[PDB]
Amino acid sequence: SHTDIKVPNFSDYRRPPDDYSTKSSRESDPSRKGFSYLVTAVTTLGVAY
Amino acid sequence: PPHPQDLEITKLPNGLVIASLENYSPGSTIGVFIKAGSRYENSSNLGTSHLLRLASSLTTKGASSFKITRGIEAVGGKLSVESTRENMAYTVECLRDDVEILMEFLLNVTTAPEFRPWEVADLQPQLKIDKAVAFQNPQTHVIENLHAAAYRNALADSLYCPDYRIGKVTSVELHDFVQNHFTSARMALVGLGVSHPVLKNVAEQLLNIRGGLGLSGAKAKYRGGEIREQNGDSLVHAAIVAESAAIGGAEANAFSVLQHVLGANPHVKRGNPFDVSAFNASYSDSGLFGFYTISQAAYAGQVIKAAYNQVKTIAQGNVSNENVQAAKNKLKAKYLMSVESSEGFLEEVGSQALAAGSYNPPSTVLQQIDAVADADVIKAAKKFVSRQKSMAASGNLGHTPFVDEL
Amino acid sequence: SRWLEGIRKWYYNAAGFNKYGLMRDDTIYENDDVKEAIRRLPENLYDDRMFRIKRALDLNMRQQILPKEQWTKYEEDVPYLEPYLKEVIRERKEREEWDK
Amino acid sequence: APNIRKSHPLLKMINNSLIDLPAPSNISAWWNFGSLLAVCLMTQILTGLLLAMH
Amino acid sequence: APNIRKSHPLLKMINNSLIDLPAPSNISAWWNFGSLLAVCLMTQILTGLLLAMH
Amino acid sequence: YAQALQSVPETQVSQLDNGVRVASEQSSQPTCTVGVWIDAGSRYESEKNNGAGYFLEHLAFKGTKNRPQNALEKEVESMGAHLNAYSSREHTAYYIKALSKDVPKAVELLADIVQNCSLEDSQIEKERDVIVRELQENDTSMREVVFNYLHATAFQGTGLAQSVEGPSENIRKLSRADLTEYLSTHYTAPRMVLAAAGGVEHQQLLELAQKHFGGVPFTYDDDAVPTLSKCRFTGSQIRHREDGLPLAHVAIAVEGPGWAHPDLVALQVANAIIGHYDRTYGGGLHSSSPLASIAVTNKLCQSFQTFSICYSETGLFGFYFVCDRMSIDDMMFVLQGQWMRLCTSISESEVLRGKNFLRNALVSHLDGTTPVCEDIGRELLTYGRRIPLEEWEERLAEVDARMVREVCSKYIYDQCPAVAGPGPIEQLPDYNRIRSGMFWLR
Amino acid sequence: WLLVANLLILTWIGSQPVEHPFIIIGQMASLSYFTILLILFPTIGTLENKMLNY
Amino acid sequence: TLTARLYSLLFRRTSTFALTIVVGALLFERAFDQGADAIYEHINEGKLWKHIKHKYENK
Ligand code: HEM
Ligand code: HEM
Ligand SMILES: CCCCC[C@H]1C(=O)O[C@@H](C)[C@H](NC(=O)c2cccc(NC=O)c2O)C(=O)O[C@H](C)[C@@H]1OC(=O)CC(C)C
Ligand SMILES: CCCCC[C@H]1C(=O)O[C@@H](C)[C@H](NC(=O)c2cccc(NC=O)c2O)C(=O)O[C@H](C)[C@@H]1OC(=O)CC(C)C
Repeated sequence: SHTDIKVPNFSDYRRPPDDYSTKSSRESDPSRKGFSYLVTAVTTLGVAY
Repeated sequence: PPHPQDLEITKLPNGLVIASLENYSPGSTIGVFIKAGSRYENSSNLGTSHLLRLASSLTTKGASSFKITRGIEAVGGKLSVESTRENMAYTVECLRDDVEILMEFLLNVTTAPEFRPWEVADLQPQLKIDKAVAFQNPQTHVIENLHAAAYRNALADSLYCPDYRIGKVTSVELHDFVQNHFTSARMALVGLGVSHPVLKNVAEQLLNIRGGLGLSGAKAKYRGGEIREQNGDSLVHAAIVAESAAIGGAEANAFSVLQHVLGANPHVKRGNPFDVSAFNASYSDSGLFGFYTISQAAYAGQVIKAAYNQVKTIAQGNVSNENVQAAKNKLKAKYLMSVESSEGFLEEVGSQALAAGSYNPPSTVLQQIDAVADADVIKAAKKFVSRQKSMAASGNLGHTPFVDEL
Repeated sequence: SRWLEGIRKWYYNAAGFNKYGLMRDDTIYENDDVKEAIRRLPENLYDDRMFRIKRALDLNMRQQILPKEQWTKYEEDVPYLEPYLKEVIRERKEREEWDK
Repeated sequence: APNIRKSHPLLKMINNSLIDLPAPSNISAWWNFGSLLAVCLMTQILTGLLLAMH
Repeated sequence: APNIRKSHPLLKMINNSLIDLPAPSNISAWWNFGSLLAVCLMTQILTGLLLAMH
Repeated sequence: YAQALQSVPETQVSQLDNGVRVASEQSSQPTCTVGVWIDAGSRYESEKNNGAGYFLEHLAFKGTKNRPQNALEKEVESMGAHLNAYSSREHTAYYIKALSKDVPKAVELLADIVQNCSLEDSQIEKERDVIVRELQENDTSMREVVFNYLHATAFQGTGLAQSVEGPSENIRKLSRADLTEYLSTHYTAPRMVLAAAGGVEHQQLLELAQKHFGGVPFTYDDDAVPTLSKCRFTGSQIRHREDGLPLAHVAIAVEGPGWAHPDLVALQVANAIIGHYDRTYGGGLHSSSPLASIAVTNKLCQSFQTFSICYSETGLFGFYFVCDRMSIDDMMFVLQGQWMRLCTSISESEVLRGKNFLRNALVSHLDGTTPVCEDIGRELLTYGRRIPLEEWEERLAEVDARMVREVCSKYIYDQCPAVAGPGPIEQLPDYNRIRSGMFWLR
Repeated sequence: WLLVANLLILTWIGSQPVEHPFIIIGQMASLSYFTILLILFPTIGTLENKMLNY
Repeated sequence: TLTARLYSLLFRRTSTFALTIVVGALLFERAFDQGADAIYEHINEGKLWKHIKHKYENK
């Protein structure tokens, strides 16, 4: 049917060790984005130069 | 101080019944009921009701289609229009002081509709869908046809503009249909959460038409019609009826209790995967009574048959004076219950403030239903089995029988 | 001293758009308002206007005009669209004001 | 499309800017100016390209 | 169109060749060659145009 | 008006030495409705325990041991009361509606279900195949499957992600036992609420409950209500394509705060501003709700609705729309864009209406008896007590533009949303795209 | 045409050395130019509309 | 906590972000150069004119 459907396990498979249930994904990633962004922020920077 | 303030009714010099009832709710709702509907259409102008029912939001003389919609919304308003073959109710709802403002638009929507030839000529293509959605419900389909097969002339006219006329209704047929039915005598400025002195001081502006009964819908001749719609939906919908009962007609309440006296019987009388119920519609100068039976294809024959035998053997003495006590009570319930919701309620202080001009208290409305029982019912059923029957049907049907096969 | 009436008459024949045989309104550039205006036009007047324009074009495209007879006379010029157009505008100005 | 004059990515452009392009019936010479302007752009680019050869 | 990225004659082209362009998911580097070829065309035209300045 | 609110009868509440909390509201009304609202749900189910709460709801009526089937119904029918109910993810209830002249009779009935259900092993093996069919029906209601799938991916891995209905394999194998294992485990007074509204006199209620709910808590456990395992929100997507369908559905959302949170107000006001559309309406002229307007002008969607479905400690603030295979994109774009606008440059004149619009649903949320009980039933259970319309009033009668901005942005700006979409969605762009649709190129 | 000529003028006045006979003529036309555009036109513009009740 | 402090304050508002790219670039420049220049020169002690400029300016 459709109830029989699940989002498979992406845990270790991918997922940063700040994401493995039992605790808000929020508060956590609103830190992670900084990083991935940090890079970009930098690349942009490096590029400017 | 207890929240009781007797619902005052004051029939204006026109015929415009003004019913209020300050119940102290934060959100009050005003409503203009009318004796209009799709019963007053001729072979032509058909569906002009329906369309009209939609032209609700079309520019008036006191406020533009724009102003009106954003006007009502800038208050957390809600304008909508519920209609039936023989009556259109224009409600509106809000709260506090905003009731006053919410009015300007309801006033204009019902009396100063200047249905502009473009707006409508640009609104008509809505019928195609408004109807298309409603028709996803097989039930509405069978019924539309039932009334067709139950009558012949006014009333038997469809509730949802027929296809062929989707874009032929004229901006005129709209005024003409209003000028003839939206007249003081056949209107009612009902309302809740309001002081009556205020709800009255509004009927003063609402005084813009008099013509008692402008076009009066022809009496409804009965017919033993039968119209099947082969469409294979894996499950058949069927309805059968025998003209009868009219609103105000003392012979009414009887079926109601027979409506309940019936049900546990027809259902518990037909084993397997299905559904079946007692059908009852009370119209101004007529009504209907029967039973619709949503049932699987091949098991459609059996289902209706058994459902019928039951309405049959119900007339031939299979009704304990107990069945009546129980059923007599359920109505007491369904009545009272479906009055909790100020909209299903404002629907009651209205219907009456329109057809009569009175207000039967919950006390006597009971004393009247309480009033009859054993005395009728068994007999109300009999009326069904004898008179002429008109069936309606949608579904594979290949296994469903015809009235000539009882 | 000098009638605006007397004047308009001037300009009208001066503009000479009636030499092509089309009403004033048949000329107003077609902006958002006018379009909506014209889109509100009764089908009668629409087809009328159309032809008048196509005729106008056809003339213009031939460099030749309409016989002195067929020119339309100032007093007989039919402001067939001004009325719709106006509602439009105010309809808008009403909306534009409300959105503030 | 059996057309081709419309079924070819390039070829369409042409049969869409030189053929089949809807243009007003009534148009004075003052409308040629532009097609001319082109011919100049050309005559200029052609001649000058050639003059740059020396 | 509220889009704009699609309602503008010029602007569409871009949001139709750099954004919104459907490209196969699976594509190796061997597919960059071309976008690079461009950058060359540029680097060449830019530098050379500039070298022709002298 | 404000006086109308104030003159609104306070709601009475008092718990038992048992645990149940008994509350309700009184009016003149002959009729009424009453019910027990359990803090039970699917969320409280396991990998092999999933379904029960439902399979249960489905036998919660077919009788008790005191009075088997034919009789309960016959006793219910016969008195003209309507016993209906549901079971969500963190909320289950069972309410009846009689003439108030039955408080003590309805109440008993209630108790006799939440405590003693026949669970006739022969009744079960039928309701088993009934659900398995009834489930196969829930299925083509794309209007729903699209939400479960939303949950499914939005809260992937945790308890919420499991659909209230439960997998076919469980419903195909739940044991006479497991059901009871569910009942006896969650159906307890401390987590159950007896609420009602109509013409009832609290005390009479109390005593009847206090009378038919003769529960007795020994241990400290029995008197304690377990707090649930936190569910990890997981910005992601789940696509169940099928161009074979009339149209596609799309539902995207950000994590919700949880009932408790005071912001759910301002937030609620948010959703008021973009609201919902649905082709039957009558408004290409609609109120600010551009999503609505624009939805009309450019014929964007068949229907769209904004929702802040929240729970105990988490939530799902998003929007859901239905649209032709073809206009899916433009819609998202325009829609998702609104969120931005909403929390980047929203105006007072806007919030003004929003509020009143909420204050209208705020009121009409409580329209009748059944509904009122709902809130009471709910209020207590999730909030702790009852929130008076006089309160909600202030709560949201004090939300300014700058407050909405500050809020929505706080839960929408640059957040990783969860999207769900069944149907011909070939047109819906990948994630990154609908993701970078979260930040406005300010 | 007052403009088109006002242009053909500026031109002559351009192919002409700077002395009183000119110069002034110059800055003059070189004034009508602007005005005719910035001001005259739009004025004669609305004006003509009113000579039509617009 | 740097990264978090950063995001919220610097990378969140597309308005801000950019602003730090700029002020950042200015810093990266100034620093990258001095660093580079040094790395370079040092890898060539006594070979650069800056380094012999002195036998007509001492060292
Ligand atoms: C856009 C159209 C062009 C304009 C407006 C234009 C105009 C001129 C003008 C007025 C001169 C001076 C001619 C003279 O001494 O009287 C000139 C010279 C020249 N142009 Fe162009 N030119 C154009 C395009 C080209 C092109 C496309 C090339 C080649 C890329 C080109 C190459 C030259 C050369 C070789 C000269 C030098 C010899 C000469 O003075 O006649 N021109 N061009
Ligand atoms: C399509 C890409 C181009 C190719 C394939 C290309 C290639 C070359 C090559 C290989 C040379 C000889 C360089 C050498 O001595 O090693 C050259 C020279 C030159 N190119 Fe290009 N060129 C290109 C485009 C341009 C452009 C667009 C211009 C300007 C219109 C340009 C202007 C020159 C100049 C100034 C020279 C002479 C100075 C030199 O030899 O380096 N080149 N180009
Ligand atoms: C491979 C060849 C492709 C054809 C390209 C060529 C194409 O647009 O050819 C015509 C339509 C274009 N003018 C017109 O269409 C046109 C339009 C309205 C009226 C008239 N006539 C007046 O009575 C026209 O003539 C004219 O102005 O040339 C342009 C501009 C272009 O060519 C230019 O880029 C060339 C430059 C870039 C070198
Ligand atoms: C105003 C700017 C408009 C943009 C123009 C620019 C535009 O086509 O940009 C891309 C799409 C083009 N390559 C691709 O689309 C592309 C396609 C499939 C895969 C990949 N990647 C591999 O993994 C690609 O990269 C790339 O090859 O440049 C061309 C060719 C063009 O530009 C050239 O005319 C410039 C020359 C004429 C100077």
